[PDB]
Amino acid sequence: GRAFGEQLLKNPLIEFCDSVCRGCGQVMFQNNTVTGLLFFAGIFYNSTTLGVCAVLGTAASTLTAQLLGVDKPLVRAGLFGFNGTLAGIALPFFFNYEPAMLGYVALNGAFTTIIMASLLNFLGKWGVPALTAPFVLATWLLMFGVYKLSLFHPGALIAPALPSVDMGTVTGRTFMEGLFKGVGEVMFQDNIVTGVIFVVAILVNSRISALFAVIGSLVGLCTALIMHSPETPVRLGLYGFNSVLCGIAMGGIFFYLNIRTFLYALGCMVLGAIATGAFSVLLSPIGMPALTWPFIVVTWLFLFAGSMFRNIAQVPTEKAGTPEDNLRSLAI
Amino acid sequence: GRAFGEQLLKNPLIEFCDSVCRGCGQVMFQNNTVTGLLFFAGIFYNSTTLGVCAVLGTAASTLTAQLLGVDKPLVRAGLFGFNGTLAGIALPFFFNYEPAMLGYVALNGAFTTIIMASLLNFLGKWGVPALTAPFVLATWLLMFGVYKLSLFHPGALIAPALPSVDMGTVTGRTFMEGLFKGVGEVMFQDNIVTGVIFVVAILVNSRISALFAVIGSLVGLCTALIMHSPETPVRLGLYGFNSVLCGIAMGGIFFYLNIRTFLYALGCMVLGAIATGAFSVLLSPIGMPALTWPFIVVTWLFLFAGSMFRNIAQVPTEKAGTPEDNLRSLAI
Amino acid sequence: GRAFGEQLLKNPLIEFCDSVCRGCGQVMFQNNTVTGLLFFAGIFYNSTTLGVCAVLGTAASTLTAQLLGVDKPLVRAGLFGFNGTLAGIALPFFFNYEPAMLGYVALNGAFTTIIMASLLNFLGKWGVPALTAPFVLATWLLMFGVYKLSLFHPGALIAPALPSVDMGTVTGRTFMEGLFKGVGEVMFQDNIVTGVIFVVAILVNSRISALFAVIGSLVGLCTALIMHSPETPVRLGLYGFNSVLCGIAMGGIFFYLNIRTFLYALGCMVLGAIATGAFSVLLSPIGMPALTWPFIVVTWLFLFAGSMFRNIAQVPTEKAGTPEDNLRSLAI
Ligand SMILES: [Au+]
Ligand SMILES: [Au+]
Ligand SMILES: [Au+]
Ligand SMILES: [Au+]
Ligand SMILES: [Au+]
Ligand SMILES: [Au+]
Ligand SMILES: [Au+]
Ligand SMILES: [Au+]
Ligand SMILES: [Au+]
Ligand SMILES: [Au+]
Ligand SMILES: [Au+]
Ligand SMILES: [Au+]
Ligand SMILES: [Au+]
Ligand SMILES: [Au+]
Ligand SMILES: [Au+]
Ligand SMILES: [Au+]
Ligand SMILES: [Au+]
Ligand SMILES: [Au+]
Ligand SMILES: [Au+]
Ligand SMILES: [Au+]
Ligand SMILES: [Au+]
Ligand SMILES: [Au+]
Ligand SMILES: [Au+]
Ligand SMILES: [Au+]
Ligand SMILES: [Au+]
Ligand SMILES: [Au+]
Ligand SMILES: [Au+]
Repeated sequence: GRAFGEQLLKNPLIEFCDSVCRGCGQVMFQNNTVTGLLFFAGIFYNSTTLGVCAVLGTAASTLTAQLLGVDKPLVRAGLFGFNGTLAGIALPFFFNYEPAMLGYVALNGAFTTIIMASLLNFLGKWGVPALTAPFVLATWLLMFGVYKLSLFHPGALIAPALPSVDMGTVTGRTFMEGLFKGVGEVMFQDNIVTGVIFVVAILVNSRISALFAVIGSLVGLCTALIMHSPETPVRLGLYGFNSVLCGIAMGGIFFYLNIRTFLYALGCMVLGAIATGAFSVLLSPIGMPALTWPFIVVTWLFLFAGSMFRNIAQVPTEKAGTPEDNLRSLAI
Repeated sequence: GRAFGEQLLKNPLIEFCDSVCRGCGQVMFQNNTVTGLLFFAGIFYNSTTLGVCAVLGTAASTLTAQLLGVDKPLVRAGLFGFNGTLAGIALPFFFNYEPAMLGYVALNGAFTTIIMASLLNFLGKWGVPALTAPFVLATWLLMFGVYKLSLFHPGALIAPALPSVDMGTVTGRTFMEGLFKGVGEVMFQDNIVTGVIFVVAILVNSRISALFAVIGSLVGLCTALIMHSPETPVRLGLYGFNSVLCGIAMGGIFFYLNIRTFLYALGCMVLGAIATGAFSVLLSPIGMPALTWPFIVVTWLFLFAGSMFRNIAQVPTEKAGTPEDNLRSLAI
Repeated sequence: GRAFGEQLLKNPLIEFCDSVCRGCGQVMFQNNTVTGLLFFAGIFYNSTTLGVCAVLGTAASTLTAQLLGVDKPLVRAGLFGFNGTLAGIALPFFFNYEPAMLGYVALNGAFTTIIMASLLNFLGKWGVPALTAPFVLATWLLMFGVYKLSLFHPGALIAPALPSVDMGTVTGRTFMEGLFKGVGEVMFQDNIVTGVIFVVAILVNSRISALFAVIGSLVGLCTALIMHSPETPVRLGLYGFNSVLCGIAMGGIFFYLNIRTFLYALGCMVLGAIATGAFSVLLSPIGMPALTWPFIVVTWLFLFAGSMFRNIAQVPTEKAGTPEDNLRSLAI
């Protein structure tokens, strides 16, 4: 809603950085520069090394899109940044440092941009978004081969084992830590304050999305408890973060918020937590993380199914903004 | 072909139950109330607990479709029941009882309805049916995570191991038991009589489909023997049931029955048995069943390939009825 | 460019054999009879048994296409041969001999033709080629089940293990052997001379494709070295062969060759080598080879992404010939 003359003040660098910050915001579907800026602040609050590498990943993917000539509106909306943000954080989260790390992060970010284009072309025929599939698929391709290609060394989170069947103790701590690390863990941030920062950041762009961030973390948490997860992963928000994404996407962004789409959102948040155990098990023989594949698979299923259900009012993806903006234009 | 005035006697409950029974019939592509009714009778004959849970699964998926507002013809044809029937049986077949079982069955049935809608939207662009993919994908998502989410405990069929290379003895028993449990095992019914009941049930709607049920079970059985499976899985019909589905689908339902489409059907039944060993191995490191993924993958490949082969006359999916009805309308 | 009267000399057998040889040529995207003939000569040079089985596989897939009535131009272009060529070689490469081998090769070749049709129907909606996906998917389905179906016995290359983290010594030999076996290994030919023969064969149809065959082998090799692969797989060309295919496909066939599409090709060749470690690890718990899945997945991603990138000029697939013919018709 800004004065059109402000366009005279633009230059490639500042346009690039605005694209980078919107890119970061889009990790949680928030097309907002200030939201991306506060996401970065939250990460930097936890780890300077992770923040630099988030920025580098978002920059590499955004630049690659511009180099290949993606349509300017797609780039300006940060749709070619968010997968690069995650691609940048995931690598130093899971693998030990080597000098090559920064080069591999740039590569991983560049690759997300290819796959983002692939999936917009593939999925666009049904009006379905790519979500974080570009980040997951690129990262898996760059991570899985580490046992055969030793440049990097995996961290202690990466331990191949056949799955098998202690339980810990649920406390108030499980809930307060689970809630906010569930949000933080969307960006691999094992930090309660970063998690609060993340909610505040979404709140700047959209209050409804901030609430669904909170709801999803909670529904993921207690679904995992009802399903008898040990407490440790729950407290750590490992069953919240896919459900956070599920909540934000289904909660008024890709569907017009009402009672019915709310209940539909809830089914998707519950199944996202259950799919988290499923995919963790699937990849355990090779020791690899499922990342946000749970959110992606379950949310894709609910998105594809939308147009078949008369009682569930989808938002056309090309139009889809904040939940509030969505309801404002429906009522016009 | 019923008197149009019979519509005055309808009420939501009886329409629902007719949808449930057609739903059960569609497990084997039979849109017939009496066929579904006799499928239920066959299951109840084997296990009252499995029959109640088949009914509950079909009911949960059907109701969920109606709640979300699926187009009435899709629901009335039982297309939103059959995956719910399987989702209901599979869970108590593979996992030990807990009070939560019935809730998890309802959830699994509700989820099949989402995925059914997803796949009708996705695959419909090529006129290709969803088959039992909704049941397999939902069930895998609810089953795989059991090692991490302990509410349920897996039965002794579920045992993670890396695959490796005794053989038993083929007898007349291998054949008579293999044949009818091959049919029974389409619905997880380790019972010869249930298997005979199932054939009779299909016979009510379509004789050609009843024959292809029998052929597929046999082709799966002897393919497995030619390929040197140990006898035990063969006798148990574990190499028949994907081939039963392959036979029924390819045998005059999705292709007009003639000599060429017959031979095409046979190739699909053989490869369905071979794909059964393939997918059993693929999932063995996590101890999980492939269910009807073998049938689904191989039958999808033959369905997608149909429109490229001039010598193989596909039935448009929107039209596709019994093999007999298919040939009757081709000749008009 | 041949005299139209030469058509009077045609008969089904000679048309079939021309289709078989073009089929073999298409293993490396070369629609050329002489190229296929010299590919066969290269294989026969290494192993008579592998050459007969390449021929039998190409013949089985081609005949099956003709039996099912594939559009004559598709068959005449060898598009229904190349996956059959690979399907024929892969089985005796990985599994020990049994009398049944030839029957299983014919079956595997017939199956590639189904999947080729499937994928032309599926992918054709985006103008994207099937590549060697028919060969990989058919072969996996026929190979994975070997632990459960003992007709064949796997060779010592097939050894299920959970992955885990010696290095050898890089020499001039690593490079000269790596380069040419990288080309040879596109067809499972552990032979330096066969590899040289293969380059010469491509050179007959297209010099640019021959260069990209060489470049891809090299980029795969040194990517693997930069990524700290042990030397043994590198010397053996196991990190070249997916990158060879990547290079040939991206190097002027599916994209008009220029500086930008060259750099795009390079990104695809690098990621093909990295995806080779990834997929080798993914299948290691079941002991199975990834074959050309690395090339297929990475090249599909770059192909699908092409139409989104204004700076990257795709060749419409229906038109796509040699790099030289591609530039000749662009300039008209
Ligand atoms: Au910025
Ligand atoms: Au800035
Ligand atoms: Au900025
Ligand atoms: Au900013
Ligand atoms: Au958005
Ligand atoms: Au960094
Ligand atoms: Au870093
Ligand atoms: Au709870
Ligand atoms: Au709760
Ligand atoms: Au009923
Ligand atoms: Au009833
Ligand atoms: Au009824
Ligand atoms: Au009934
Ligand atoms: Au039907
Ligand atoms: Au029950
Ligand atoms: Au039950
Ligand atoms: Au037999
Ligand atoms: Au037989
Ligand atoms: Au020939
Ligand atoms: Au010839
Ligand atoms: Au010839
Ligand atoms: Au020839
Ligand atoms: Au071609
Ligand atoms: Au041979
Ligand atoms: Au052979
Ligand atoms: Au190098
Ligand atoms: Au190099």
